[PDB]
Amino acid sequence: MRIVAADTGGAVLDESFQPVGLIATVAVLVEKPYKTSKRFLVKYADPYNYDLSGRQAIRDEIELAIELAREVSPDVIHLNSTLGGIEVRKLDESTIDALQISDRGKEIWKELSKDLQPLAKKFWEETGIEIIAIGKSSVPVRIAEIYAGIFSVKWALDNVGGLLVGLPRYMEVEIKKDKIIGKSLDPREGGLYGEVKTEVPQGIKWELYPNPLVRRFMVFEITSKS
Amino acid sequence: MRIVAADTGGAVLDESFQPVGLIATVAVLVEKPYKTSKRFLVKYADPYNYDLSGRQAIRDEIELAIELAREVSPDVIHLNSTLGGIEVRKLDESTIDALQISDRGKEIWKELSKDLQPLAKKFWEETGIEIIAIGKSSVPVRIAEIYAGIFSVKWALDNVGGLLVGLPRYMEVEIKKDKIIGKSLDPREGGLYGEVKTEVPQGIKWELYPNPLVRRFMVFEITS
Amino acid sequence: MRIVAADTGGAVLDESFQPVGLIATVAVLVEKPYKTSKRFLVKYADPYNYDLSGRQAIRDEIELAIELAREVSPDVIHLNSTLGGIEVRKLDESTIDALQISDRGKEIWKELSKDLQPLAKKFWEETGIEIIAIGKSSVPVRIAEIYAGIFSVKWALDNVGGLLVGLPRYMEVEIKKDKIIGKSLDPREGGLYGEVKTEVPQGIKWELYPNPLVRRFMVFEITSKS
DNA sequence: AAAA
DNA sequence: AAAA
DNA sequence: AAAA
Repeated sequence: MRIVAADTGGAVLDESFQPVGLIATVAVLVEKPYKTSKRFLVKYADPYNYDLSGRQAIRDEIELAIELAREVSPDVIHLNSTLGGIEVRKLDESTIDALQISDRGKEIWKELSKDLQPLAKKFWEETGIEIIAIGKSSVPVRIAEIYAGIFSVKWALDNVGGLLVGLPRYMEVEIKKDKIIGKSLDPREGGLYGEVKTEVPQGIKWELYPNPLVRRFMVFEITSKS
Repeated sequence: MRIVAADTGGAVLDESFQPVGLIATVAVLVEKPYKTSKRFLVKYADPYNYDLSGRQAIRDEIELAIELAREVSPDVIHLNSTLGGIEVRKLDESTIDALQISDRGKEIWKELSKDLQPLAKKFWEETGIEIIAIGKSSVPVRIAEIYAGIFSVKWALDNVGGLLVGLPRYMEVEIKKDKIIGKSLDPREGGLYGEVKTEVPQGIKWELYPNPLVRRFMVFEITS
Repeated sequence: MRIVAADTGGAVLDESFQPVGLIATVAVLVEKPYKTSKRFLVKYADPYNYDLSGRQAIRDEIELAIELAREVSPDVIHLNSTLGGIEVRKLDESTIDALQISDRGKEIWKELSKDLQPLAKKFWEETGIEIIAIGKSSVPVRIAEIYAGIFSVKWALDNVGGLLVGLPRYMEVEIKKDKIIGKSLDPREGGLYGEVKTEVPQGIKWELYPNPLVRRFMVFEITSKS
C-alpha cells in the first residue's frame, strides 16, 4: 500500500533544555518496504513565535498531508494522533467520548474536530481517501517524525551564534557534505531512516548528545567557532 | 533452572496487512544461559479457519507445554499470560477477582479456569511441577514466541503462490540453505534467538520488512 | 548544566533468581555530553541483612547526593523517584495528595517526608540547590543506576565460592584487567556508560546472561575455579 | 490527544 | 514510589 | 488477558 503521513517535530531548546517552539512540519509518502520516504514536503514554523499549547501543529499536519496526497494519491493518510485509527471525517462528540483515550484527549479533539472534521469530510468526498488518527501504531507516522528531525537540523544549520535543537524521540542525525541523514535509534522499528539534501555551512561546529532531562531524546547543538 | 514455556504466534495477513489467523504453537525447553532452546515442539493451526477472539491459543499452549514437560521433566512451566506468576492450579473465581488485571481479562479467565485449572491440578499431582501464568516477565516465554515466529516462516516455506506472514513483536528471520534463524530485534533482551532445521524449496523469493500499520512488528513475505 | 544524581541498585540473587538484598548506593556528577560520570561516590549495603521493603535506599541516596553536591556544587540534584519533578523541600501532606501517583506511593512519601523534607529544606537554604524527584525521565539518574550496577559487580568480585548478581535493568558489564565497564543495552538512550577501577581477583570465572524470571534484566554470575 |  |  |  501507499501511505501519506505527517508529523510536526523538532524544537528550539533554551540553555536549560526547555522547549521554546517547534520547527518542522513534514508530509511524507511511504511505500514498500516502508523504511523511508523519497517524496515529501516540509513547512517551517517560527519557533520563537510558537504556541506549544496552541496545537497548531496538527492543523499544519493535516493540511500538508492533504497537499501531498493530492499530488500522489495514496490509499490512506496517517495523522499523528493515537485514537485507534478512527477516521477524522467520522469525528464528532458522539464518537470521541467512545474513544479509549484520556479526558484531556477527548476535550482537545472535540474542539479540533470543528475545522478538521469538515476538512477530512470534503477531502473524502473528493477522493475516497480516509484521514485516520492512528498515531504511535503507524510506521509512516514514525518516518515523517524522523524527517521532521532532519529538517529541524537543516533549519538550524541555515539559521544559526549557537542553537539547541531538541530532536523527536530516540533518533540520531548524521551530517555529510551535501546531505543530512536521520535514523531511528530503536532497532525494534526495523531500520527506519530518512535523507535530505542540503549545503552544510562553514564556521560552525555541531554535537549530538542525550537530553539530560528527557531520557531517550537527543539534542543537536550548533556552536559558532566565533 | 530448567523451564518449559509455550506460546502461539505468527499470523497470515491479507493484502492490507490485516491478520487472518494464527499459525504456530510452540513449546520449548530453556536452560542456562537462557538465550535459546535446543529442545522444542510445534503445533500448526489452520490460519484460514481460525477465531482470533477464540482463545484456543492458550489452550493449545498449556497442552503442548505439558506434553513437552512429561518428556523432559522441567522445574516449572511458564504460560504466556501476564497474571503475576500465580499458579494455574490455584486459579478460581476468588483468586481471579483479586488479580490486578482488567475486567475483560477477568471475565476471560473465569471462563478459562473451568478447563485449565483442573488440568494444572492433575498435572501438579502427577509430577509436582507448577504451571504459572507469568507472560511478559518470562524469558522462556519470549524464546517460545521467537520460535513461534520461526515455525510460522517454516509453515510459509511449506505452503507457498504467495504469502504474507506477520511475525511476533520485533523479531527478524534469516533463511539459510538448510535452516531458519530467528533473533529478537531488542538488544535489551540480551540476545535471544532460535534456530530450526528445514529444507528450503527452490524457485522462491522472500523479503522481510516493517508492517506499516503495526510499528515494531515485521512482515515476512514469500513469492513463487 | 551540571547535575548530581543518586541510585541504589544491584542485588544478590539466590539459586532461583530471587533477590536477597541490594548492594550499591551511588551518587554521580553528570556534565555535558551527559553520557557518563567521571566523579562519583559509593556506599555498599549488607545485602544479607537488608530490608527490601524497604526505603532505607532513598535515605542513603539523598544523603550521598548531598555529600557529593557539597564538593562539586551542581545546578540541581536528581533523586531516583518519579514524582513529576517536585522539589523534596516542598513535600507536605497537601502536595503529596495532589501527585498523580498510586495511593500506595502517596502514603509512603508522607512517611518519608518527615525526614527528607527538612533535609532538602536545610540544603536549599544553604545553597539554593533543589533536590528533585524526577526518576525515569532523568539521564543522570540512569547513569547512577549504571554505576550502581558496576559497583555491585565490583563488590561481588571483592566478596566472592559463588555469587549471582542481578544487575539493574538492561545493562551489561565488561571485565577488563584493571577496570569494570558498564553500558546501557538500550541504544535509544544514546550510549550511556560507566567505568570503575578495580583489581580483578584470580581463581574465579564469570558469565553474563539473561535473568530467566525477569525479562530485560541480566545476571552476572561468578564461580570459583576451586 | 500532541511536544522535548 | 522503589527493587530484580 | 492474547494476537498483528
